[PDB]
Amino acid sequence: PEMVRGQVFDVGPRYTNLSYIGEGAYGMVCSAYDNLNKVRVAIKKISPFEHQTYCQRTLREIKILLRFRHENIIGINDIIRAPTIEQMKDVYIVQDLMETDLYKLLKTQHLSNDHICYFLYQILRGLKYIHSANVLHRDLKPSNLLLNTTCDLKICDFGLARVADPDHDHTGFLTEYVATRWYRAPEIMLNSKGYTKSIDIWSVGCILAEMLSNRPIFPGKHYLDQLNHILGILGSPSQEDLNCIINLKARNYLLSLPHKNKVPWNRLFPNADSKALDLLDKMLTFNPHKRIEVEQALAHPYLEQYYDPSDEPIAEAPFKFDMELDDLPKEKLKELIFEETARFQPGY
Ligand SMILES: C[C@H]1CC[C@@H](F)C(=O)[C@@H](O)[C@@H](O)C/C=C/c2cc(O)cc(O)c2C(=O)O1
Repeated sequence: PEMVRGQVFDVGPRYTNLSYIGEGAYGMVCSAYDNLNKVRVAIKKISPFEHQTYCQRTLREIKILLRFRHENIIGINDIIRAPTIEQMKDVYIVQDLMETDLYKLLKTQHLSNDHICYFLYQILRGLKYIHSANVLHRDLKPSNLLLNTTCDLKICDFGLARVADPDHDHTGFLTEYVATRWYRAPEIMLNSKGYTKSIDIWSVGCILAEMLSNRPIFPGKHYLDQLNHILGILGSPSQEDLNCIINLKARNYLLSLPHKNKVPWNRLFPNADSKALDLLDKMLTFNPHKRIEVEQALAHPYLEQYYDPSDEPIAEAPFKFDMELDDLPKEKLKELIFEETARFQPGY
């Protein structure tokens, strides 16, 4: 097998001339030349089989992406693994080769307002499809947004996704970890399991703010610090919004804080389009029930140059229940991953 940085990366003979380009959750990402389709591609190595949770994250993403088909979601072109379960140690997922990700791009490039508008439109267009399938991405952040050389945007990594479950979303204070910290909605720390669509809208609002300034808007230094940063800009929640938090530990924490004023968006972003800041405000709304939904966001005046509901498709076959995976031992999960990837074997 071909090797990359002292690691097996066993994708040949179809895929050759490998280059390291980054990291996934359970292995490295490489570019490679596809000798059949005569184009370079991206390949993610996955090694999940020693751990139940890794197999869960792997199976969930494969099931989602094999059903999804959307221009702003990067799909699965091929899956490489051994012909038998005994011989299968790793799995490789082949996908379109993009130019960069938005995290890298924001490190060194200032975005024009036209780019911010186009990027945000494409994020929301893909999110509309995801949510229409009754699915939550639950880890939207710049490093999971890929861009090609003409600034087409695709959403990547569905390993943390779940089927939406708004009727079972309530939980206690300081118990939930959903998403990457800086993009985590305030209710995660207060009373939410992250089972409703508004969790994704908060993350998109954080990404919009980061596109406006090239810095994260809520850069918590650790778990507990995150809510300090959110409240420092949004200010103290209203009485109405506090009354929506029935959990006493969460509500009394907020009541124990000194008054904090709202920081006006146009003082934080003096160069920004005023329509962009209006939409930002609606996405970064404290109360998740008052927070703008994805189809409302697409119809906001900031996006008027792009908005076209007939060209913003929804899913043909939504997922009805979460795939029943927990307590399933890793052996049954390996068997399910094997079966789910069988369609790509030479043969079939
Ligand atoms: C194989 C998929 C994985 C998608 C992604 F969600 C991750 O795994 C994250 O860790 C990313 O931050 C890694 C970056 C990947 C990447 C970078 C490019 O410059 C061009 C590309 O085509 C890809 C790509 O396809 O990545």
